[PDB]
Amino acid sequence: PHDRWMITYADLITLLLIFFVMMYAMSRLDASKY
Amino acid sequence: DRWMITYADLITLLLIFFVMMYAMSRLDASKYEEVTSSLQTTFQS
Amino acid sequence: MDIATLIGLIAGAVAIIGGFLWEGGQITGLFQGTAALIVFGGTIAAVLISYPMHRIRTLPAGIKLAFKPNRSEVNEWLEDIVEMSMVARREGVLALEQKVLDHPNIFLREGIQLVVDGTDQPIVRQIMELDIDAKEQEHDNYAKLFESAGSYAPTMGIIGTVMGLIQVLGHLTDPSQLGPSIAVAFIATLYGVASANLIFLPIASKIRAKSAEEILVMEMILEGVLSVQNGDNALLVRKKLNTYIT
Amino acid sequence: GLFQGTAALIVFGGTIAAVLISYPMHRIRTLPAGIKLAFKPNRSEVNEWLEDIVEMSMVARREGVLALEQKVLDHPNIFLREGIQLVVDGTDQPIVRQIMELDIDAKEQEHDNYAKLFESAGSYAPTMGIIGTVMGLIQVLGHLTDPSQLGPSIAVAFIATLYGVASANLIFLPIASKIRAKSAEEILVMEMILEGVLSVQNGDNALLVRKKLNTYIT
Amino acid sequence: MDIATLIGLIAGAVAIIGGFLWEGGQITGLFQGTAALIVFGGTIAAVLISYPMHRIRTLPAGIKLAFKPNRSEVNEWLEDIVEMSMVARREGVLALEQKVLDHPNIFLREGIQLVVDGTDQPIVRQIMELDIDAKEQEHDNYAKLFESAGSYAPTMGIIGTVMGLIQVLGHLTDPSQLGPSIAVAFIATLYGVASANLIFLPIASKIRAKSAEEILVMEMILEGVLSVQNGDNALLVRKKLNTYIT
Amino acid sequence: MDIATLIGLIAGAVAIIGGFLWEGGQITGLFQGTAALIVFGGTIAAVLISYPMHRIRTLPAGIKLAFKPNRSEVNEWLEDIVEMSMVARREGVLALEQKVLDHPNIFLREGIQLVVDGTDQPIVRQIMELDIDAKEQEHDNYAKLFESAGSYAPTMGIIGTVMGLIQVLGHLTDPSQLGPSIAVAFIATLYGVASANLIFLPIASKIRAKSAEEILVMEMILEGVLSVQNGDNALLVRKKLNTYIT
Amino acid sequence: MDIATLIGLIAGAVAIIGGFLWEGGQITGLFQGTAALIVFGGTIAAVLISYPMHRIRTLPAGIKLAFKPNRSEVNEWLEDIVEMSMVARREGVLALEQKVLDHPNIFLREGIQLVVDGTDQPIVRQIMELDIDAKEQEHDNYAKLFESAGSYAPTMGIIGTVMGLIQVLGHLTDPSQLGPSIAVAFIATLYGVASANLIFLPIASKIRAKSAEEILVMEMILEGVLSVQNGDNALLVRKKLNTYIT
Ligand SMILES: CCCCCCCCCCC(CCCCCCCCCC)(CO[C@@H]1O[C@H](CO)[C@@H](O[C@H]2O[C@H](CO)[C@@H](O)[C@H](O)[C@H]2O)[C@H](O)[C@@H]1O)CO[C@@H]1O[C@H](CO)[C@@H](O[C@H]2O[C@H](CO)[C@@H](O)[C@H](O)[C@H]2O)[C@H](O)[C@H]1O
Repeated sequence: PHDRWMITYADLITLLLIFFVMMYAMSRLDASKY
Repeated sequence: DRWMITYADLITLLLIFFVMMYAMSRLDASKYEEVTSSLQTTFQS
Repeated sequence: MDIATLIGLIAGAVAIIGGFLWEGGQITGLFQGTAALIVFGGTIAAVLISYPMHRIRTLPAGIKLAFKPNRSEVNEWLEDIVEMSMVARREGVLALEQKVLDHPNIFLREGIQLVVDGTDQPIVRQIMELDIDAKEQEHDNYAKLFESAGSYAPTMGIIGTVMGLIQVLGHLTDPSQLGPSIAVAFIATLYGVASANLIFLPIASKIRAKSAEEILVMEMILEGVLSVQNGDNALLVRKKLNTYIT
Repeated sequence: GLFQGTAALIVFGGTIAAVLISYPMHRIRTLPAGIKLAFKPNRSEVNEWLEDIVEMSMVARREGVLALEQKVLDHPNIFLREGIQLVVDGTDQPIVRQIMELDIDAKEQEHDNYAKLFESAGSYAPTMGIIGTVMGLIQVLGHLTDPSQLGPSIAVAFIATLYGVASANLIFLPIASKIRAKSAEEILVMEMILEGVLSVQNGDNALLVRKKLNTYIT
Repeated sequence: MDIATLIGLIAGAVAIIGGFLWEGGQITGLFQGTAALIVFGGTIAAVLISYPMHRIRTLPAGIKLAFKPNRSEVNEWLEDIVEMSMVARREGVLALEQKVLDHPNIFLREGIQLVVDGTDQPIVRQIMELDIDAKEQEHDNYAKLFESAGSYAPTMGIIGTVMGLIQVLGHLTDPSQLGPSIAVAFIATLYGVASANLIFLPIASKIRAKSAEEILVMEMILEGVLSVQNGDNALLVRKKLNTYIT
Repeated sequence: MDIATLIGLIAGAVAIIGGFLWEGGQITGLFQGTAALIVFGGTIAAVLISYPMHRIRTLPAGIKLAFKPNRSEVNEWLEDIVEMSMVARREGVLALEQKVLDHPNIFLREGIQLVVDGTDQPIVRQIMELDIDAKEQEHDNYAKLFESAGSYAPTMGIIGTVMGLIQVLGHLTDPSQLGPSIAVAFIATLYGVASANLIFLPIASKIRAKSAEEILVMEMILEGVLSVQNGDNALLVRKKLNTYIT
Repeated sequence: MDIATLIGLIAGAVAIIGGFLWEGGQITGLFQGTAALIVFGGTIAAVLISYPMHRIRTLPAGIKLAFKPNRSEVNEWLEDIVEMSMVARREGVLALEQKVLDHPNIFLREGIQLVVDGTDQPIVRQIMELDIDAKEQEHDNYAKLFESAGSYAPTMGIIGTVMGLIQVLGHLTDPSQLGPSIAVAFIATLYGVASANLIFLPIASKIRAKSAEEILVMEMILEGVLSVQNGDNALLVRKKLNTYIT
C-alpha cells in the first residue's frame, strides 16, 4: 500500500497530543494553587 | 484514500494548537497579552 | 467560461469567504506567502517532474475543452447524413462527393470519401474507429494532468503542516514569536484541501464529461456513414441516428 | 449544536460550488428527474402485466397485425409501442434488434448519468466539511484571551466536519444507490419488451412466448 | 537532463527550503545528518532486501528512459513505411529484402523480415505483439523500483522520528529545552514525506508516461507492417499511421 | 542467501544503528524484552488466527523461494526446445518421446507427452495453462502470509506502547523519571514499524519478484511445446522463444 | 475448535498479558467499565444499525465456516469423477444416472443429471457457474460483517480518547484526578486496536481463506463434468482434475 505510513503517524501524533493536553491541564492547575 | 491524508492533517493541527496553549501558560500576563493580541489582529476585525 | 463554472465559482467564494466574514474575521488573514509557496510551489514541482514538457503545453488546450460553450451542431448533422442517404438512393454514390465536397466536420467529410473510393465495410469501420480512439486518448491525457495536480496538492498541505509543527516546537523555550508561524500550518492545510477539491478535481471531471459528449457525436457520424454505405431507407437511418441524440 | 449557520453555508455552499464547476449546465438541469426516479412507486406492474404482452403473442399472429398499430395505441410503454411499429413489415431480424437494442443502451446511459451527480456530490461534501473545520480553528486562533472558551469553541468547529460526513453518507449516497438500483430494474423490463418483439417475429406459440418471457422475469 | 524535470526540481527545492526560511528558520536547523542517514540509508536497505540484484542494475536504465530527450523520429519512420509500401506493391516483396537491411529500427526490420519470408498474417501479428508485450513488461519493472522506494521512504521517516524521541525523552530530567529537541526529531519525518512525494513518485510517474509514448510508436510499426503485407494503396496507409502520431 | 539481501541487511543495520549512535546513545538502550515479546508474539498470534494450519507449514517453503540464488537455466531449455523442433521435423513425433524421457524439467516432459499422445492443440493449451495457474496461486499464497504479518506488526507496536503508558500513569506523581519512562514505552512502536518495513514486507516483495521470473519460464515452455506441435521452422521457434528471455 | 486458531489465541494471550506482568503490571489495571462500554457496546451498536437483521443471523454460520476442520473428501471425489468418466467411455449414460443417484455431493449429482438429459454444453457450464457464484456471494457476505466490525472498533477508540480529553480539560481540583481521567483515553484506545486487530480482522481473513478452498473444490467438479460431456479418456481427466488439488 502506498499510504501505509499515515496509519502509524496518526497513532504517534495522537499519543503526543494527549501528552500536551495533559500538561496544559496541569499548568492551569498549578497556576490555580500558586 | 483522502480520509487518511486528511485525518492525519487535522490531528496534526490540534497538536500544534495545544503545543501553543502549553507554552503560553508558562508565560506571564504581560507577554501573554502581546502574543494573544498580536494573533487576535490577523484572524479578527 | 461556461455558465455553470461562473456560478460555481461565485457560490464557492461566497460560501467560504462569506462564512468567515459572518462569524467574524478579516480577509487579509487568509493570505499567507509561505503557505502559498509550499502548497502551490510543491504542486508545480511534482507535476513538472511527473510529465514531459510537451504535455504541459497541452494544459491550455485542456481548459479550452472544459469551458467551450455548447454550440452543439449534432442536430444539424442528423439532418445532413439523412439527406446524403437519400441522395445516394436517387443518385449514384459518386454524387456523395459533391454533397460532402466541403463540410465543417472533417470526420464526416473523410468517412464519406472512403465510401466514395469504394472501400470495404470492415476496413472503413477500422479506420474510423482508429480516429475515435485517438480523440478519446487525447482527452484522457488532458484530464490526467488535472487529476494528478489534485493528488499532490493535499500531500503538499501535510508537508506544510509538519513544517508548522517543527517551527512551533522550536519556540517553546521563548514563547514570544509564534504569531506568524502558527498560521502557516493552518493556512497550508486550507490551500491544499480547498484547491484540490474546488479547482483541480472538478476541472478534471468537466474534461471527462465534455469528452464523452464529443465521442458520442463521433459514434453517431460513424453509424451514419456505415448506413449511407449500406443504402438504408431514410426512416431507418433517422430512427438509429436519433438514438444517439438526447 | 444545531444548524450552525456558517457550517451549512460552507458545507452545502461548497458542495454546490464543486458540483456546478464539475458538470455542464445541461446535466445540472436533469437533477429534478433524478429525484423522481430515486423516490417513485415500486411500479412492478409491467412485470405482472407481462400477461398483457403475452396476450399479444398469440393474438398478433392469430390474425393480421395490420390492426395491431391502432391496437397498441394504448401505452403499455413507448419502447413496446415503437417496437411494434418496426416489427410491422419492413425490418430484418438483426436491424430491428439493433435499433431497439440501441434504445436500451441509451436509457442505461441516461440513468447512470443521474446517479453520477449524486455520487460526485457525496465525494466533495466530506472534504468541504474539513474546510469548514479549519476555518473554525483559525477563528479560535484569533480570540485566545479567555480560558474557558478554549473548550466549547473547539467543539463547535468540529460541528462543521460532522455536517459534511453526515450529509454525504445519509443523503447523497442513498439517493445515488436508489437511482442506480431502480434503473437496473427498469432496464430488465426493457429486456422483457425486447424478447416480446423478437418472439412476435419468430412464431405464434402463446405458451412458448410464456417460456422465453418467464426466463427474463425473475 | 530533461527541462521539465530540471524546472520541477528547482521549484521543489524553492518550495521546501524557501518555505522553511521565509518565516525566520535556518538552513542549519533544516539540514540534519542523522535524519538523512536513517531515511536514505533505510530506504536503500529496504529496496535492496526487496529485489534481486539484477533488478537493481536496471536502475541506471530506468532513469535514462525517464529523462530521454524526445528527439522524435516517429515522423521519419512513417515516411519509411509509406514509401516501402508502394515499393512492395509495384516491385514485388523481394525488393523489401534489398531495401531494409541497414535500418536502425530493429522492430521494423524484423517485421519486414517476417513478411518477406512469406509467413501468415496471424503469425506475424502474434510474434510482433509478443515483442511489444516484452517491452511493456520491461518498462513496468523499472517503474516498480521507484514506486517501492517511495513507499518505504515515509516509513523510514517515522523510524527516524521515534528514534529521535527515544533519545530526547530519555535524557530529560525536567520540562526544560524539550521543544528544540523534539523539533529535530520531526525533521526525519519531513525528509521521508518530502523525498517520497517530490522525487520518488514523480520519477515513477514519468517512467510510466514515457513508456506509453514508446509503446505507441511500436503499435504504429505494427499497423505499418500489416498494411505492407495486405498491399493497400499508399494514401490509405498514410491515413492509418497518421492516427497514431499526434 | 541472495547477495542483494545480504547487502540490504548490512546497509539497514548501519543506517539504523549508526543513526542512533551518531545522535548519541548506547545499543543496550534500544533492547527491551517485554516490547519484543508483545510485538512479535502479537504478530504471530494474529497470523495463526488468520490462516489454516496447512498454510503455516508452507511458510518454510516461502522463504526458500525468496532467498534461493538465481540458478538461471532458462537458456539451456530454449536450446532443447529448438533441438526437439528439428528432431520432430525429420524423425516424426515418436522420436520426441525417446528424446524427452530423461529431461530434468517435469513441465516440459509432460507437455511433450501430451503432443506425442496426439492431443489437439486447444486441449494441450488448456491443460498446460491450468498448471501455470496453479503455480501462480501457490506462490501468491506464500507471499500473502508475509504481507499480512507486515500489516499486524505496526498495530501490535501500538498495543505495546499503550500498555507501557498505562503503567506510567501510576507514577505521574514523580516528575523526574516520567520522561525516561515514556522513552522505554516507545521502543515497541520502533519494533512494530521497523520489523514490518525492513523484514516482513521485503520478504513478501521478493517472493513476488521471483515468482514472476519463474512464471515467465513456464510460459516459454508453453509457447515452445505449442510451436513444435504446429511444426514451425527452427529460426521462427528461436525468435518466438527469445521474446521471453531478457 | 480449530488448531491454528487455538494456538493463536494461546500465543496472543501469553504475549500481551505476559508482557504487561513482566514489567510489573496488574491484570485488574487493564479493565475499565466505561472504556469497555464505548468500544464493545459501540461496535455492537454500529453493526446492528448498519446491517438488516437476517444478516446478523448469518454471523453464527460465518463462525461455523471459519473453524471447520480440514476435509479430505476432494481426493475421493476425484476418484469418483475419473471412475464415472471411464463408465462414460465404455457404457451408456444411464449407468452414470444409476451410479450417481445417491451420491452425497449435490453439485456433482446435478451436473451429471444435466449431462444425462443431454443438455447443451454451454448451458451446462452456465447453470453450474451460476451456482458457484451464488456460493461465493454467500461467503463474502459473512466476511463483510467481520471486516465492518474491525473498522468500527478503532473508531470507538477515538471516541474514548475524546471523552478522556473532555474530562481532563473540564474538571481538575487536585492533580490526582489527572490519572483516573486520562486512563479512559488510553484504555479505550487499547481495546479498539487490540479487539479489531486480533479478533475481528483475523476471523474475516480466515473466512476468506476457507471460502477460497471450497470454491476450488466446486471449480474442480465443474471441469470434471464438462470433461465427461466432451467424452475425454480417463488418464487425461485424471491429469486436469489433479491440477486443482494441492
Ligand atoms: C512529550 C511528552 C512527554 C513529556 C514528559 C511528561 C511530563 C514532563 C514534565 C511536566 C510535569 C509532569 C507532567 C504532569 C502531567 C503530564 C503527564 C504526561 C505524560 C502522559 C503519559 C513536570 O513539570 C514540573 O512542573 C513545572 C513544569 O514546568 C515546573 O515548575 C517550575 O518551573 C516553572 C517553569 O516555567 C516555573 O514557573 C517555576 O520554576 C516552577 O513552577 C517544574 O520545574 C517541573 O519539574 C508537569 O508539572 C507538574 O508539576 C506539579 C507540581 O510540581 C506536579 O504535581 C505533583 O507534585 C507536586 C510536587 O512534586 C505536588 O505538590 C502535587 O501534589 C503533585 O500532584 C505534577 O506531578 C507535575 O510534575
